[PDB]
Amino acid sequence: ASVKSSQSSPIIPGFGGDFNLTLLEPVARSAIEDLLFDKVT
Amino acid sequence: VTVDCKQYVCNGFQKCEQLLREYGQFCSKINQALHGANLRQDDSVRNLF
Amino acid sequence: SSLLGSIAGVGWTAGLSSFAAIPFAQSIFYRLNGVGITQQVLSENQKLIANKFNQALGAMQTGFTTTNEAFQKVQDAVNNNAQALSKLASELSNTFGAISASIGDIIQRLDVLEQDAQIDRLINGRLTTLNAFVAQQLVRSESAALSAQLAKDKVNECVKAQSKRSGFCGQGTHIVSFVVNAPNGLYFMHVGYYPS
Amino acid sequence: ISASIGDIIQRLDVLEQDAQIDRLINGRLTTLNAFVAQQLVRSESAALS
Amino acid sequence: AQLAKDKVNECVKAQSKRSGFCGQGTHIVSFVVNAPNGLYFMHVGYYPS
Amino acid sequence: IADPGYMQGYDDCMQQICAQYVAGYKVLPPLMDVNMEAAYT
Amino acid sequence: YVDVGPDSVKSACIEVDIQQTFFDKTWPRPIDVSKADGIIYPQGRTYSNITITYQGLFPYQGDHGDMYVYSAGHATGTTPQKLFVANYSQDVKQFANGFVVRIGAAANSTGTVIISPSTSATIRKIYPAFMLGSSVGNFSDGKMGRFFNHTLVLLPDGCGTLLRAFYCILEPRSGNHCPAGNSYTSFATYHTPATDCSDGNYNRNASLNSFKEYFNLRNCTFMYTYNITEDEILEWFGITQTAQGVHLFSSRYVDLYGGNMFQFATLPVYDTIKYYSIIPHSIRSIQSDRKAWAAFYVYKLQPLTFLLDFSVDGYIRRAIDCGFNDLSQLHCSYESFDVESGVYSVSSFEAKPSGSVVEQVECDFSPLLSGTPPQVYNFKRLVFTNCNYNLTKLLSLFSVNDFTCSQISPAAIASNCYSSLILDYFSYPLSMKSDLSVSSAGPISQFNYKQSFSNPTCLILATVPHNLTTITKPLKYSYINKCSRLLSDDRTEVPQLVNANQYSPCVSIVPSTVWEDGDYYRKQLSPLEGGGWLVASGSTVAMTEQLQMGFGITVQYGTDTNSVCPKLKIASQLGNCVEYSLYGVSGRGVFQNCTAVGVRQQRFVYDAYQNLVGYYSDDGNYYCLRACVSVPVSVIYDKETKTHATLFGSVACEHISSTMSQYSRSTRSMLKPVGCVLGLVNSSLFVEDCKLPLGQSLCALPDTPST
Amino acid sequence: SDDRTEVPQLVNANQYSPCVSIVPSTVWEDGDYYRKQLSPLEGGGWLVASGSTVAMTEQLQMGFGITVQYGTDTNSVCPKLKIASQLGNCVEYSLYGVSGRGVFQNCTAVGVRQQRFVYDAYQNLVGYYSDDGNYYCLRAC
Repeated sequence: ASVKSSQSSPIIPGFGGDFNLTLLEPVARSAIEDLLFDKVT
Repeated sequence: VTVDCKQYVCNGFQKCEQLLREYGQFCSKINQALHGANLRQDDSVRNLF
Repeated sequence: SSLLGSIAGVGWTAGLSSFAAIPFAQSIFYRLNGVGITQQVLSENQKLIANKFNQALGAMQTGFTTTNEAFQKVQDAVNNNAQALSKLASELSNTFGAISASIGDIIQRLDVLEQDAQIDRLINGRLTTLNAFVAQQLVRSESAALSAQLAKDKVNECVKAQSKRSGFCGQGTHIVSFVVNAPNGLYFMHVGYYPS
Repeated sequence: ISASIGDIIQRLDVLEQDAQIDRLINGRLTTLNAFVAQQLVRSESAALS
Repeated sequence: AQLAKDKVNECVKAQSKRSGFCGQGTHIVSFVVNAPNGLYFMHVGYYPS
Repeated sequence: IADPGYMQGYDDCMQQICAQYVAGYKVLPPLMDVNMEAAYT
Repeated sequence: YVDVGPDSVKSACIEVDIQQTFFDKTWPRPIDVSKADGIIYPQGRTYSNITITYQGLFPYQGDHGDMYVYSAGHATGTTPQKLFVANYSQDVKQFANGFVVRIGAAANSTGTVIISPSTSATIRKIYPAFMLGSSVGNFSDGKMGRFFNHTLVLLPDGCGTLLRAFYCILEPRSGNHCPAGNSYTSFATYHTPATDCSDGNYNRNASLNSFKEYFNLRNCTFMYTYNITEDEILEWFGITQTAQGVHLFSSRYVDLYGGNMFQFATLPVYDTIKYYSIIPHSIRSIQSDRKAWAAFYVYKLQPLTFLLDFSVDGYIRRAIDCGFNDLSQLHCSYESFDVESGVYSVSSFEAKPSGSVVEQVECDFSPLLSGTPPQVYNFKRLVFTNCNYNLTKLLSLFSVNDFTCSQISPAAIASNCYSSLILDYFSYPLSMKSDLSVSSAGPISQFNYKQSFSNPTCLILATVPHNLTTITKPLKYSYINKCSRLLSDDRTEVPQLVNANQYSPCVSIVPSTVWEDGDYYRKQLSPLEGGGWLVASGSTVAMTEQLQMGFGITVQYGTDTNSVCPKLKIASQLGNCVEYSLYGVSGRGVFQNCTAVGVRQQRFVYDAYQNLVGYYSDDGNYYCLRACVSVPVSVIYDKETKTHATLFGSVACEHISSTMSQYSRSTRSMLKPVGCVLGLVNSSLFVEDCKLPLGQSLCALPDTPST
Repeated sequence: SDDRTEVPQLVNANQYSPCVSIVPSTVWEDGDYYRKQLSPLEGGGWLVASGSTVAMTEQLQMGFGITVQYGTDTNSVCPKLKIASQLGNCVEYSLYGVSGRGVFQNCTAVGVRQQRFVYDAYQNLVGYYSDDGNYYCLRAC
């Protein structure tokens, strides 16, 4: 509740041109988050 | 400071060393725990400077 | 993910939070204009920076294991609470007490009179060590709430705003920072400057 | 009975000797484990500070 | 308590141009009253809506 | 401080704290020589 | 008893040539537990792919063990002659915890024929034979190696196709060259391959028959046979003993190709095995049939904690001897064939006691032997300060019926030195032993005699013989069975309990001997004494043939202390290191002529704790003591290149020696010099600046990269 | 070997006394004593013993000492009296010297297979053996 409050862009596959952001959700637990959930045992 | 258990308890006497061998798990967890404590502290020194 | 949405517009600022929708590229040219105080002629001529930013995030993709703590801190956390839970609960049961086959003299050995004596050893001991586990959960719970209030201090400073301050926002004049949920915690991908 | 070895020779028979010594090891190692918990406490607070 | 001193010197004297700590919104005023064992804050924040 | 011993204080106490005599407990050195912490600051 | 077949009908034994120098070879095959050499699988349960630290009987890493070799005998071109053996029969070993045996390791390689060193041949596996038992000595002609009473014999046979295990009395036979005959050198076993190992017709009794020529087997409780499939594969054999009996282990049946040992027999041998020898075998080949036989190796077992690595299929293919050194310790003290790369502290290295200083003549037990021992409630007290005692002397006069101590043992109470001995003696009947106890609430502890609970105590029941005549008997044994006060209200009764080191308050009214069982005594009290009455009642036990006595000893154990040691240059100055043993206290110290703080008329000086820092006693100077010397060692493991490097804590480049022999624990069995910035390290080299910096980042500032 | 020091030879569990070599199978008379000089290899000095007697009774009186080991393995040893066998594919079992409550399944394939349990680094058994002859790996309740 002290995280969100306001106001998204929203999540579109192009965030920044051209900053390749891995932090996109592919679709729900984005790709870098997938790396640090798969590699953690 | 790290304690060198299995010779803190006991003073170095063989019967008492065998009675430690019964507790050979606990001593390992002691010195394991302190060595972990020193690596966390040492990374606080290193990361600090 | 809505936090990643608010990275660009909220990282502007001009107040937290009553804003905005600005593209992420221009958010890093203003975040980069701010504290890496290179003004507009350098970011105009040139960009690519973009390929250096993406190169930075690329090595941020490849490197997790093993020599890259933070990540060993993450598995120090999962191995911490998994170790405490399962391994301390494996020390708590099987075995502790003086005669400790789960049930002393379970259904198979003597004595019915002394059975309460050895069992009461096992209950005083096993419940006492359980109470040590409860004291431990209060300790790591309170320290987890301290560190969570730190994370709220790292989201409201380093993630929304820039934050014109040193590490906390680790090692260099800070530019962007990203939040992803790690096991039990958050996880930051602070994008800092490095002069060299 | 805690003259640094519980009835090592002297002060009690060897078979019991293990009884008084095992008192001294359970106690002395348990209090050592309290020292290790204390080092974890002041180590964590030292890393906070 | 050192946090409270950090909340009095930041949020109570000055404004403090920072998020929560100075809870939930662009902070405006904050007031201090003595509670049982502690202080107590009445942070007056903005709420856009 | 009654401590420390680094190849002069062990022998110096042997000429006579007991991190090196009970053993027992034992104090490890602090990762950095004093001239070098002095170099940082 | 079991029929083991007929005695030998031979009237002589085969002559035996002992030539130890032909068997003195260096063919090292040390234990390598990395390859799981010498590993008995755990008995209690069995496991899958799991690794673990486990304490059990193991040989130690790098142990070369004892090597044994069997040889072809003397021969002409046509005729086997004298046997040819080593001196193994006279070399009796202590069994201790048992042993494991590496068998056949050199099989298939080329080696010497032993009796003809210039002749080489393909090496074939041969099986060892053992003699084990509880009692040994010499044969009639004085040679060692004779086993007495029932003896366990493990004897392979049938050209290596069976093992025989049997437990018999071994009666030495008296023909020429036999162990109770003339011209005896050594016993041995043999077989004759030309006639015993022909295809399809192996002689399954050849070795047994040869053994029966040297010994008649008598009163055999069992004779078991175990069949062995013929091959040249390396194997391991083990033997231990547990109350059930003697347990035999082999790799053959469960892990033929890998070497792990599993139990295949428990022999009903319940007399503890203390000794064993290797039975020499000689092969009665003719010259053209001579082969080389694989040496075998015996390694003693001891309780050790190993890291055990279990494969998926359950077998152990890699172990670590944790106590081998600090690196292995780290390796282990973690339950992990791999210990992450860093500094790991392993314990001392404490110095050895040398120059055991003893400080203190002859304790006077006189008045005990002369007269009539009083009754328990009038016990006489002998005090002992500053003297030497022969107590086993005193207890050799009497016949002793019971000896129990509290917070000490009877063994210990003879040995140790004490400041303040006290001997209490009195007449006391053996019939009342259950009432003379430190854990007793009978009349004796209540009203007669109570020892201190704060000092270590002993209680002795004895009987004066006849041989002792200066000790006179009284009319009967007497004791107090009631001692109470009647308050001035005439009907509150308050028992008057005896306090330690004191007499009963009723000894003023109870005669030195009670006239008749059940007599009672009374005495009105003065208003100052409290008013009311004092009341007592005496009991009697009939006098015995030989007088029976009670002895109570109390040692300090203080407090005020010193000068009372037993009796029996080096035990004085200048023992300027560990150890001392003062009459007052034990301890291990380094005395120095220090100055000048103390009391100086009683002898010690403490520093706010139990310790003594430490002068007195010498005559008269200041030998101030210190705590023990310990070298606070560590390990610099570096698992990437697997290179350990033992670091000492803070001392010394000058004081250590390589594989230091003045100190106790490496730790523990085996160890394995550059400083001096931090301390001393057993690792080259000197700086070597400057890089990078990173882990594994040792102390003050050696940053120590590898390799 | 000093002719002064007497050291009692205490019997260890599930062994005989070191004095059974010199004490007759029945003591001839109460208080008889036995001696045997020791070889320098045996330690020197002497071995010494003394026997006691109690008068025989009308009916012979005996002593029995029993010692049990819970398996673990072999050879097995239960009292006597499709059921108490497979397929009890849930709780409960009661094996040789070991109790427990488990859900057996035909699993594969890790063990010793010669002695008949398998543990996993603790007191527990995970868990096959004993059935004849298959892999009924057990689980907790």
